[PDB]
This record gives sequence, C-alpha cells and structure tokens, in this order.
Amino acid sequence: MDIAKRCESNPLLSPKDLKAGINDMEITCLLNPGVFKFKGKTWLLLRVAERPVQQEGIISFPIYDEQGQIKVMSFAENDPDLDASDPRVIGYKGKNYLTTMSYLRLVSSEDGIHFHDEPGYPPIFGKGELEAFGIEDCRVASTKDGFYLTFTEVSSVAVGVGMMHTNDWKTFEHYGMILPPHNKDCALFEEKINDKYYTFHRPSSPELGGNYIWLAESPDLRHWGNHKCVATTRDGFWDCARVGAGAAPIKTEAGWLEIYHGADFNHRYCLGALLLDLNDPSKVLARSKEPIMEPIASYEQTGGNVIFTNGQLVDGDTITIYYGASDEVICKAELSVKEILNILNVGIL
Amino acid sequence: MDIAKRCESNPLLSPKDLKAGINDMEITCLLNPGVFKFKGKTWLLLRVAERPVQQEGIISFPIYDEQGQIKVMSFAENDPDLDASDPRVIGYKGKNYLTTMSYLRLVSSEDGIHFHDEPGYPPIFGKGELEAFGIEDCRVASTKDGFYLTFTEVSSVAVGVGMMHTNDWKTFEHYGMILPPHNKDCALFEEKINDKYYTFHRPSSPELGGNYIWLAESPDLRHWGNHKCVATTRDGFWDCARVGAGAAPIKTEAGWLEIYHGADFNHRYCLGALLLDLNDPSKVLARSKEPIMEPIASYEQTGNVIFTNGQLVDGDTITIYYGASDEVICKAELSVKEILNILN
Ligand SMILES: O=P(O)(O)O[C@H]1O[C@H](CO)[C@@H](O)[C@H](O)[C@@H]1O
Ligand SMILES: O=P(O)(O)O[C@H]1O[C@H](CO)[C@@H](O)[C@H](O)[C@@H]1O
Repeated sequence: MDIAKRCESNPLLSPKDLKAGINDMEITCLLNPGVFKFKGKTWLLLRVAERPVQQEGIISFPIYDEQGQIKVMSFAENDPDLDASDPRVIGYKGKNYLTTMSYLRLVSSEDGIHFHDEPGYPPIFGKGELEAFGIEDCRVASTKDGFYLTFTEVSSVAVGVGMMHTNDWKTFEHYGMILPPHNKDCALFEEKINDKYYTFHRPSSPELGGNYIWLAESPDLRHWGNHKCVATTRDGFWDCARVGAGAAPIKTEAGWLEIYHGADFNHRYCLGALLLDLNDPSKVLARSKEPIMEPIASYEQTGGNVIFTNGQLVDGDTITIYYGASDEVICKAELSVKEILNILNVGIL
Repeated sequence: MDIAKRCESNPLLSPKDLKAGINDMEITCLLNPGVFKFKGKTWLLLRVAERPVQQEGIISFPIYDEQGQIKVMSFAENDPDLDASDPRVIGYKGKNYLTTMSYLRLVSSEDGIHFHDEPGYPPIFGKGELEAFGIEDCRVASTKDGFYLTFTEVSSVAVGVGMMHTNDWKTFEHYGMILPPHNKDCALFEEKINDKYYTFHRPSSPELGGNYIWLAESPDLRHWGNHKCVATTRDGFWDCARVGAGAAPIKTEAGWLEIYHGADFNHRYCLGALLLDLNDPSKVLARSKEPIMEPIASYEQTGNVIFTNGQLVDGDTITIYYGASDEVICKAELSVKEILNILN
C-alpha cells in the first residue's frame, strides 16, 4: 500500500527542539506545516500548539481576552460541568474551549532537513474576535502574485477559514474569513483556470451531509461561490469517516493531482490521491482505492495513528511532502508523480 | 410582550385551500413565504411541502428519478433497516430521506388577503444534484435590478443556500450555491452599502459555535466573503437555542431594522427585533430583550411556531406574512416606531 520514501532523519522537529513562542507556555505539539521556497531556502510554516505547565487535577489553557492580550483559564478536572473526554476540545457549561492555543511559526532550511528560526521573521499569532482561540493548519499557495495563506480561524463562535497575503513574509494583508463555520482544510490552487481562482474546502454538516471535499470559485480571492461537492467519504473504506484536501493540487498532464487525507471511525488518518479534470476541477477522473501512505512508522503511532500533510515541494517527478505525525512531530517523505498515476490506472506518455 | 396586530382573516391559506402541485400528492404544509409586489398585486412565494397518500403498513415519500421527474419511493413500515421515528427525516441502511418534498409556489392577491394561483406563473421546483431533496424558505429581495431569491437547497450531501434572479417571474437565472452547508436563513439586503452587497446568513456549527446570525459581503451577488458574526443565541433567554434572520432588513433613520426569529430548547419560536448600524451592519445597536411577537393565537399552536421571511412596508406599518405551526399562512401588522421605542 505505502509508497512513501521517508526521510531517514524523521522526525525533523519535535516540541523539545524549539523555545516556546508564548511567554510562560510550553510547546505540546508541532504539526501540519505549510511549505514553500523563499530567498534560496526551504521554509515550513509550523502549526505550534502551546499551553501552561499543567498542575495536577487542573486543566489550564490560554485565551486572548477582549483586548487581544493573552490570559490563562483553568478548571478543576473533576468539575461536574466539565466534559474533558476529548483532549483537543473541552466543554464547560455548554461552551467549547481548546486545551492549547495554536499559532503559525516560520522556520527555514538550506538542506530541507535541519530547520531553524530565522532572525527578522517572527510568528503569526491570531488577531481579532474570530481568531481568539488560535489559527491552524496553514496552506501556502506560491503564485506569480506572491504567497496566499489559508488557515483555520478558531473562536468560541466558529471554526472557519481565513486568508492572508504576503510578498516578504514580514508584512501581511488579511482578507478576513473567506469561508464561514464549520469549515477548514482550505487548499487554494496556485494558478487560475478559465480566468477564475479555485479552492478545495471541507464544510462539516451536523445532518444531511458529512465531512466531504468541496470546490469553490472566486474572481478575486476574497469572495467565494458556486460551491460543488467533489468527493465524499466511502462506506467500508479507509476513508469512511472524513476526508479533506491537503496542499494545493499539482498540475499534471492528466489533471490536477491532489494528495488528500482520509480517516476511518478509529481516527486512523492516511493519505490518498485524487485526480481532477484540468478544466473542470469538480470532476473526479481517478481516486486511490487503497492509501498511498499509511501511519506505519514508529513516530506515526504515539500519544496516534495519524499522518497529515498540507504542504509540499515538487521538483520534476519528485514530490517532497512535509507532514505532521501523531499530531506531535514534523516529518518529510518523497513520492513519485508517475508512480501515483500508474497505480491509479491513468495513462501517461 | 406581543405587539402584533393579527389579520382577522387568519389563516389566509391552509393546505386544503390549494390543489396539489405534484399530481396525486397531498399538501401537508404551507409555510414561510417570500413576499413582494409585482404588476399591481401582492404576491407570496409559498414554501409548499407535498407527499403521496400514505397507505397502511407503508411509508412513501417523493424522490427525483434519473430523468429529473418527481416520483415516489416506499418502504415497509416493519422493515428492520428502517428508522421512521422522526416524521421529518427517515433513515434506511444509513441513508437519509425527507418525508416530504418542498418547492416554491406563486400566489397573488388584489387585497393582500385572498390569494390564488396565477395562470402563466407555474411553481419553482428544485433542479440539479444540490436540490434533489427540494428548496425551502425563499427570501425575495425587491431591488432596482429586479428580484433576487435566496433559499435553502437540500440534498443528501448538503443543506446550503441558492440564489436566483428574475425580472418577470417567468424566466430565472440561477447563480448556484452561494453558501456551502450547513446554512440557511439567507436575507439579502435590497440595496448596496458602500458599493457592496450584503446578506445575513446562518451557518450551523457541530461544535465551537452554534446557530447564529452572520453577515457576508459581495461585489457581484454570486461570490461572498468577509464573514462576520452578528448575533448569537442568549443563555437564559427566549432565544437560547437558535436564531435566524427573516426577510431583508428595513432601512430606518436609526439603522437597519431586522425582524429575526429565535427559539428556546422547547422548540418554541418567536420574533424579535435587531437594529444594525447603517454603514456597518455587523454592528448591533439594539436588540429586543423580550419577543415582539409570540405564538399565542390558536392557529399558532397546532407547534408553537411563528416564522417570517417576507413583509411589506407602507410608512410606519410593516405587513408581515408568516408561517404558523409550520402549517398555515398568516398576516399581521407591526409599527416601526413602536419597535424603535421598545428598543430604547
Ligand atoms: O478535520 P480533519 O481534516 O479530519 O483534520 C483534523 O484532524 C487531524 C487529525 O487529528 C488534525 O491533524 C487536524 O488539525 C484537524 O484537527
Ligand atoms: O433553522 P431555523 O431558522 O431555526 O428554522 C427551522 O425551523 C423552523 C421552525 O420549525 C422552520 O419553519 C424552518 O423552515 C427551519 O427548518
């Protein structure tokens, strides 16, 4: 099944490798990095999750107050108004809170393996009401007009999608919430088709639907419409519970090649391939029957049974994905375009 | 709390008053009408729900066949793979079906009271994959460029929002699904602000959120962005469970006046008032503490629901049309100045 060539140095980055970005917090997780080239280097835009030192019998976590300043909230673990069954999202008196706060952090490399913070390139932290609980899982589209970031915006009122733009990775323009709750896994295409922009996204339905891959179009990147359902989950398959796009699709001669993630009802996450028509990206030409990558390395099963990619580089036939493993550490692997197309029974020349 | 002046002829229309739009089916519900003026008359754009005659031991419901024609599907009541416990949504082998299909139906009036079908003006049925389970709860914006319809699109993959445009109520242009699932209660503003279009909407969150009133902007009506949360539910209030906009807001000197609906955890629906800033409609200037209208007439409890997504305005008098008990169509008047006074 698995056709990924893992980097021998995996994991490349773990929580212990970096100093905490938020005063008095500690890094619990590094994951789901955006990937791009800039100034001769390979860059990761890390999702970094932080929280305070946990005292016994007490769950403690950061929030931004109304003034955009960091504070700490805490609950007794045995509080009868607390549901802490999920370790990511807790409930207290009918309201939801995250156990950590995520922000986006830049690291660079000259070899694609050893990464470090770069002086003059500080992190991107959540701003405003709709990002009070943090920002997550940022895709980076490298385009002729610069870099477009599409990420989860989290608050007490929404899990939604934001977009920002940069040329220099120091100043940013923010386009607001482009897609309302409940939505994430937003993969902007790096070029126009038929004079429009396109993105994959992933709305969640409480009923009459599920967690499927969708398409939307835009004339301007700020405003989105003409929504289309591209690919659902598949009953009795590895991807029966939820699907979502990763990074931007790769332009091949046979179509748009999309490395998506799918999960089963055991919360095991694997990677598959979708091939969409060049001119009509809502049209599926091919889909992996089995995964092309599964969480089978030791570091892909800790703490659990998760690989997740939302960033890659492509050089000829070689795709270099960067990925989160166990929602905790950062890893690299290579895949072959032609091998994927061959396995998919797609003709190539 | 209730300050509505109900029309003495309520209900204006009940299921029995109309012949079925789909041959041999029964009208179960008339509700939640769009409202507009055209060719000197008052029109309603009804939500009509139909299903076949129910036979003993058999649950039957409408489907689109492969040829896009309305037909019937049926299951034995004692089938062990059938869950027909809910009367709105049934389950069979892990797939969901609605028990009725909704479409949009035009009726007109010369007096605002007695409505009838108009020859030459047939109904609007769902078309395409994203409307396979019907269309619902259509808001009608009357604008200088004609009429814009914003309605629920329902299918097995999504409850989302569609938009159509018409000048003559015979020919329509369809702009597709403007808002993805899970969304409805889309109230398009009838004029631009700072050279953009605005709409209220109502995404539903499985967690980290709820069912709140949201705002979006557009340069072109087809494409939407810059989403903003306008008003949440209120813990301990009549509107603790869910809120949603009705029709387009009314332009007043004090701001945009929006007659919204809100529900509690007993599924009682009432109407309230929201006042938004003229230039920044995401900004709430005032909100009714109590409802301005509650389901207290007999026909509003046959269950404890009033719902409006259409109205006319003549001076200080708002004439709302509304669904009552999710079954019948009714009319009432409200005073702009009385609402604004309450809101101080
Ligand atoms: O909604 P999705 O596409 O299933 O992804 C979610 O689960 C992943 C696995 O824990 C996480 O890595 C992601 O951050 C996200 O919370
Ligand atoms: O999502 P909302 O705004 O709370 O409204 C829903 O419930 C109303 C009352 O049953 C219905 O009348 C509506 O059609 C809708 O199903």
